Amino acid sequence: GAKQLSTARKFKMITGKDLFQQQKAMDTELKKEDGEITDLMEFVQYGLYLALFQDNIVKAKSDFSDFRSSFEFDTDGKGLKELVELWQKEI
Amino acid sequence: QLSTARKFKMITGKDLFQQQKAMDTELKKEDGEITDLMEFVQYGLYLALFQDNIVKAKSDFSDFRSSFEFDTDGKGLKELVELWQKEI
Amino acid sequence: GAKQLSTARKFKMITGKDLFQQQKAMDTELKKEDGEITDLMEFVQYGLYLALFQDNIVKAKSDFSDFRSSFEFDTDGKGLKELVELWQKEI
Repeated sequence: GAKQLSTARKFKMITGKDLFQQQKAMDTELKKEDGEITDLMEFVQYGLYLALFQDNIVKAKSDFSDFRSSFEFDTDGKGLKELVELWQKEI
Repeated sequence: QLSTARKFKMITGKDLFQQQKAMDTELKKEDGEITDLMEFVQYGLYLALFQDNIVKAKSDFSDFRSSFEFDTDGKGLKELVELWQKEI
Repeated sequence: GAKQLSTARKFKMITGKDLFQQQKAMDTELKKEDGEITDLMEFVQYGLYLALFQDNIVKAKSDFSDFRSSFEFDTDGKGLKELVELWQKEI
């Protein structure tokens, strides 16, 4: 009954990009020339973290956008592996 | 703050994650340029983890790129790579 | 500086059993006979959960104690896999 937003939906709301397209991206960023996997990985890492753990999307958007200029972030000690595997319980 | 892999790109102008895929595909090799690759990572990673002044890191790394001489306070690649991996 | 009890220490204070010897137990119980792998896995699961998340040893001890008579427990959605990984990040 928990009628709610999916964690993919929040990710898009927050970051403006589709979560399901991202791992495909991270893959094709890894086979590359002058790729930027670093920025893609941290993008997905922080967006996901926010989609999973920040209930306030309004703030989460603003906070993400900050990181887009500063490139600084924190995810409570949660890496991608860990965050992604959390998100996968919904799939 | 800035992730250590951000610092690595800032210091070395190359993407840390790419650079180990590079190391694998040089291990199989023809004229394995694996030594330059290993030490490029080893030193950049070391600076990225332990030198908080980027202005100095860049130029220390830069010097290394012309001289191939470097130091990482006895810390080999493997140690450094393992430290970095904690944040992953 | 973070002068604290390790989670393996907490695990012993809580369950009376040595965390390290426990996964060796889980291997060898797995091969079996009348292998009591289920109770072993839940012992570690809940024990590790309490070690990583309950600060109050007195209350963890007794929460676990009740688990030993009822086998009822909760680790907040966290399976063993997930719980052991968390702990492995402190080795």
